[PDB]
Amino acid sequence: QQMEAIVEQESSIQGYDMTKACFKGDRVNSPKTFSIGTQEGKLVKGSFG
Amino acid sequence: MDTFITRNFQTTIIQKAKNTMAEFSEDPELQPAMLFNICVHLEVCYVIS
Amino acid sequence: MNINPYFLFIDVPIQAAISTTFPYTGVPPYSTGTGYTIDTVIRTHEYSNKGKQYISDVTGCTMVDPTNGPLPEDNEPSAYAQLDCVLEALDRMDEEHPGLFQAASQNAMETLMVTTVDKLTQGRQTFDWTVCRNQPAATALNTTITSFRLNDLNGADKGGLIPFCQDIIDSLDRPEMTFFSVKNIKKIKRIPMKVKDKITKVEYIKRALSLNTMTKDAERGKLKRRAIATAGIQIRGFVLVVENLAKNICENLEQSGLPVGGNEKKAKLSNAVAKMLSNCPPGGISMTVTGDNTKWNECLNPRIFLAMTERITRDSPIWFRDFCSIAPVLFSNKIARLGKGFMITSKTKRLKAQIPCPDLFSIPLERYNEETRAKLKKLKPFFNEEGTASLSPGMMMGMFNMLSTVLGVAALGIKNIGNKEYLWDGLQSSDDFALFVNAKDEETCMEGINDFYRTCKLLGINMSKKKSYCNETGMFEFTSMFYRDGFVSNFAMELPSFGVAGVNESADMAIGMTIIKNNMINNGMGPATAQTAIQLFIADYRYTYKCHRGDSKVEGKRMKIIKELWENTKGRDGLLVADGGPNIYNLRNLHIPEIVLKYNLMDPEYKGRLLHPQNPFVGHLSIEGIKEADKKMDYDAVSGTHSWRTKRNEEQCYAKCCNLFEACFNSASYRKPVGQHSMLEAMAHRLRMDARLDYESGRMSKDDFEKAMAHLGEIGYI
Amino acid sequence: SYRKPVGQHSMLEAMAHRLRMDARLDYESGRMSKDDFEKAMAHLGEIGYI
Amino acid sequence: WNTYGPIGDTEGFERVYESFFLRKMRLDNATWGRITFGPVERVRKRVLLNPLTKEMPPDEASNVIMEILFPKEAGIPRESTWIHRELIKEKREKLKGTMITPIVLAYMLERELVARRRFLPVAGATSAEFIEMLHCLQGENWRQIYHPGSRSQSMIVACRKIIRRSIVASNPLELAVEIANKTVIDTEPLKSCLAAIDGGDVACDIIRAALGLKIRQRQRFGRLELKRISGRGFKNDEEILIGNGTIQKIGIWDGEEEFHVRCGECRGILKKSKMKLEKLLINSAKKEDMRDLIILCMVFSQDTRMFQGVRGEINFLNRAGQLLSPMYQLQRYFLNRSNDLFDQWGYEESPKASELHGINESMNASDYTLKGVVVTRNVIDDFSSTETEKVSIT
Amino acid sequence: SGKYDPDLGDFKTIEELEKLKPGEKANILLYQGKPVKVVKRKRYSALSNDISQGIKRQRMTVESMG
Amino acid sequence: EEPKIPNKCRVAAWVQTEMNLLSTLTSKRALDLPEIGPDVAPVEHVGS
Amino acid sequence: IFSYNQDYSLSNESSLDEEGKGRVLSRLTELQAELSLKNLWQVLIGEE
Amino acid sequence: WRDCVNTISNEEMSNELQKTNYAKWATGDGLTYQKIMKEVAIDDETMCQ
Repeated sequence: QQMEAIVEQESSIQGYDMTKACFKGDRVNSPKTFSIGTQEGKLVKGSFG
Repeated sequence: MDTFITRNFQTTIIQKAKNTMAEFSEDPELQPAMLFNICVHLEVCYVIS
Repeated sequence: MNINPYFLFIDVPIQAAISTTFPYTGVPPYSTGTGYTIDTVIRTHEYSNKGKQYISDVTGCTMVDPTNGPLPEDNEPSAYAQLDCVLEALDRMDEEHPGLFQAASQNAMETLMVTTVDKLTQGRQTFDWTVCRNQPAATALNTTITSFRLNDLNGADKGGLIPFCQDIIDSLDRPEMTFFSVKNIKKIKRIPMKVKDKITKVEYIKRALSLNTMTKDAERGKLKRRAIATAGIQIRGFVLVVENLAKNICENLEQSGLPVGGNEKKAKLSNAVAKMLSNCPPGGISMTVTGDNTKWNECLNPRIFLAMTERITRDSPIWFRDFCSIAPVLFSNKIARLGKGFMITSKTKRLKAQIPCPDLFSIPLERYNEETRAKLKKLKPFFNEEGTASLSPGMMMGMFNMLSTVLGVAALGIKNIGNKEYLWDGLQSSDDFALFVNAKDEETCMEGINDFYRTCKLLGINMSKKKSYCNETGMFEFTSMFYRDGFVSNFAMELPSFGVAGVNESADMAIGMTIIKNNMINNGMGPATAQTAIQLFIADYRYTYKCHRGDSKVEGKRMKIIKELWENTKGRDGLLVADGGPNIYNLRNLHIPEIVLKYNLMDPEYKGRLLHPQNPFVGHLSIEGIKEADKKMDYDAVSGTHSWRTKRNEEQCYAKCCNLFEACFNSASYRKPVGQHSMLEAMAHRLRMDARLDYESGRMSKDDFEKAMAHLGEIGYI
Repeated sequence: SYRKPVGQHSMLEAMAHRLRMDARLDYESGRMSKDDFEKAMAHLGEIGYI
Repeated sequence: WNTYGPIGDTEGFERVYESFFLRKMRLDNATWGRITFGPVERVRKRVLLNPLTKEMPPDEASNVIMEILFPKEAGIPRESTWIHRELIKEKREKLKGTMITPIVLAYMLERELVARRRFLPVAGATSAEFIEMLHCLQGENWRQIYHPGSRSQSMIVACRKIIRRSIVASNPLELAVEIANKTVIDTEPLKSCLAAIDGGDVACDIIRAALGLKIRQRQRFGRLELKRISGRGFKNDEEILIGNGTIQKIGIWDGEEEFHVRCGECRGILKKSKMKLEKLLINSAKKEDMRDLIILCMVFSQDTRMFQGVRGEINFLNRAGQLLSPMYQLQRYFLNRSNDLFDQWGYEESPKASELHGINESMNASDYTLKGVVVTRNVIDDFSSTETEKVSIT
Repeated sequence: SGKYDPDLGDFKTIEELEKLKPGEKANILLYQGKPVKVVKRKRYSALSNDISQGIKRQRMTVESMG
Repeated sequence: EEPKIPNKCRVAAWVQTEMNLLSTLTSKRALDLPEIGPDVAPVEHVGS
Repeated sequence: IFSYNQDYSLSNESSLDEEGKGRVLSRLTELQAELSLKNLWQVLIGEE
Repeated sequence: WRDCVNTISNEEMSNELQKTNYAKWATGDGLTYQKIMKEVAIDDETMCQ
């Protein structure tokens, strides 16, 4: 559900469907990355999956 | 009761009954059974005539 | 690297990912309730201990009256409601609306004169005094009707609720009270029989006023347990009438969140916030108070509700005014039953024993735990000898939801105090209120908030300063629905609804798919989520009924027969998921029952067998639930072999009389019959006509006719 | 539909003339009192085309 | 049994479950289109979840069901079987030759006749055919194109004609009801589609009031549907000079008030004080509807500016040739000449904010809006508690 | 019209009811039982028409007297 | 019997390691779901 | 005089034909049945 | 066709349809494919000539 909402929000921005873009990315949009963890006080990103 | 009177009786008969009640200073709302009786009386009279 | 789920909120707003915060997937908390009930009584009396303490001379139980009591001098909860202020709020509401009170009272009276006694059979479990337990509403009403017949009480046979309430009020005066009680006689076996028991007037009054208690275990999002109270049948009629009146009044009030439910409530919420945003002055601030009231029923005196009922019916017949004022009177003198009692054990002897409540004080208090020691030392003054607590002040949760909401809306609608440069308005619904205060700056906004808090404290309402907060308009929460910048996320809490409905195969499937489609419509469940929900539901549905795909190598009793059917029939796309058929449901066709969906794909033999006009698995008496799935949810199914029913887990008198009447007049099962004559004569006439028609058609033999007519004459109808 | 003194007239000049005529008509028909009339001419005087 | 055993009759399902197979037919022959992933504006509306063969009130539905599938126990047919005689005979013939338990057929007929309505968020079409598939068509941030596999205009015209015929005479109510219950649309009196739809045009509401039916209690002023929110307005007579120079004695509402206002596809909130409009919030729906809403709310508010904006004359009548009250005369004058009070109303700076944006006199989404008017880029949902309160008919 | 009136003996079905010529008397059961006596109709009725004509006559009388 | 209150403990270390380990890909897959009907509308194609 | 139980008293039996009495009685019986279905029959109280 | 005849039989000088609903939905004017950026098509595998 939540991830669906996330993807839908992205789709609201630009018209086409991004489920391939958020997961793996495409030639026009970089893969979507969240903030997932940390190490030595340095937060680390993480893929959509 | 007034809902039944509205459903089962025409607006004309209801108006005649209300006028008759007003002539007698009797409130139709406070005596819905009497209003129904007067409406039935008018309806049966019209049906006879 | 150390993972951290909370970091998701760094890249996402909390409201967007609010669904993940709630742990609505684990085991909900579940439970003796006597401790909680005693604590609730203790708190209820503590909040109003400064009131006027007297002794009821009708029942002998201590009573505490907080109304018109000392004005609180501390933030602690206060039940000291001033009657004049309540009447002022009611008068302001009346002025702000065109004769709303009169219209609501008249409509309540009209629908009351049309209501039947059997409406009391609805609802939940109810306290039964003939056994002093909790029994289903229907059984409790039937037992009280039966008992009343012995003491020269009638009106239930007279139909309408007016005679039933009249003879209920009469029953409180009979010098005795006879009824039937269950006697578990030893014979070793314990056989239950009916024993004609009698009780005095005081005992009957106490029984009628007693409120049974139970633990609210089903709660999901609260660590500490609350006790829910069930009332007797002698209060159900009056409470129902007052609740209907309050619903009529509050429905028009735009400030009331009840009784509208679903997208209507979201519409009201968004409309209200938009209205307040529009009404703001230039450069002023409209602050929203997210409020979550606590002790919402331990501070509301039933006397205030009596005053509200009298003021609401200012212009109405005296008889109706007296009738609708009985419920506040019964609640103002209520008594609370006390669970099943504490349990004392010795570990040096491996011994344990539960102590019934009547014996609470038969033991030296030095043996209970210190906490229960203090609880009993504080409960002693109000403890009845029979084992009940005298609980006059306050209310138990769930009784006057509509009336309490109306009082809250009355508090909201004052809209000003002292002509100060601000205004306020909001939404209130049964212990959850969201307020909006418009002013020219934050300081005046909180001046208004404080004024509203003080005004609430003048009616027994005490907003929780710990569970509430304030912010700028455009971001708040109401009844677990979150609003932020126009986005109202329906907090995804309908997840625990994808299990099989447990009524039968076809009906369970229809209910599940309709639930999925309704969730898609309402909660914004995405298409991928709906497809995965279909997948999971089909998995659970196949597992629960032991019917997987016929091709699959799973073993089972019915699975062997499903395998047989898989190749015994050519058309393999028409079988049902209950017959190991392939799933066909998708988003586009969740609104179509599958039987009609697969009708083309079936085989003539298969559809003939499954859709037989007569099925031993389908019975007429099983049709009761074909309309509404127990909330009454409408579902669409199809008659077939999979429309069966599960085995079961003056009773026989009424049951078989009704069953026989239905079997005679098949139209009765659908619409209410009409007639001013005894059931026996109607059945006799119908059966005589049916016998004559059966013979004339050759369906009955002559000896059969003569036997039937002899029986009918013996009945005394020929 | 067409009340524009077109022909290279500066749009500000055309607006000034249009508002002057509108105020005149409003006062003549009575839509505005003498106070509003004088206030409008004051502002129109401040414009530069009056 | 599903594998072997007795083989039944397949005929009954062709017609008995007609509604379900019609649903399947509408799904199968439907044509799909593109998907628009952009945000979708949705309004909460009272919509009929499923199409109905012939919408009727619950009591008439039950009586019809009994008259269909319960030949016995049919004492004294009421004034409802003659209206639905065609439905009675059609369903009777269709269901004859079956062996299903009668209760199943009764419940299915109840579904097929009794209406089911709910509040739903909708955007676009609203017929039950589209509502059936609303779960797929709509979407918070996605929309799909769908085309599923009349009497209304006729009833509007008939009700208007009846109103015009009856008004000109004395005692209009009796004549109007006589014509209404003596009228017919190709198979049935007018109490077959009036009783079907909820509310409708003002003429239909007036006729329903003259007949026996329930009408939504929204206040109709011209085209505006008004729902009071708060405040009480004291209607007191007052002598006011009109912009034309004439002086009229009419009723004015002392005190502050607020109303939810609807007109066609335009919704809004209006807050007005005596002799002045204070605030108006609207959503962008349609230029024609927005202009109608603005002008009608202007006339209703009885703002002194509206009176001072009159320039022509007020002596109009109706098709029946009657002189109306000055309020409706002003309504007609302003609607005929929309650019009369708009020019002299006065302008107000644009609603500087995240979403609140203005609208000019030409109805274009242009800044420098009208004094008071505001257009919010949000959804205004109004008209709750449709109590259908008791209403009398003069 | 009338009550049970057992002179006809037992009740008769709709199919046997149709056999009776217009103006006859028959013994039937109304709703769930309720024996009654009925008379076959010789016409088709319209209560609305009757009420409307009665109102028309009433107002004609009122106007004529006025 | 006196009520038995839960112990007041401290932050462990196994919870974090399990949180990390259960959230990593493995060559082994167990979660399987039943099939659904063919998807003919574009919306259900996107959903698939 | 007509009653709700399908009986009547007429000063003259020729004043009304069979159809008129039958129709009035049918209307009265329908009213009675509808009232009973709405439970207004018992609540209803006559002209005395 | 009904809309066309209604427009023809009206009084306004213009010959413009006002009930665009059936006109739009009848000629398949809403079923046209939506053009997307070439990059997505290159990335996408289901887009074939």
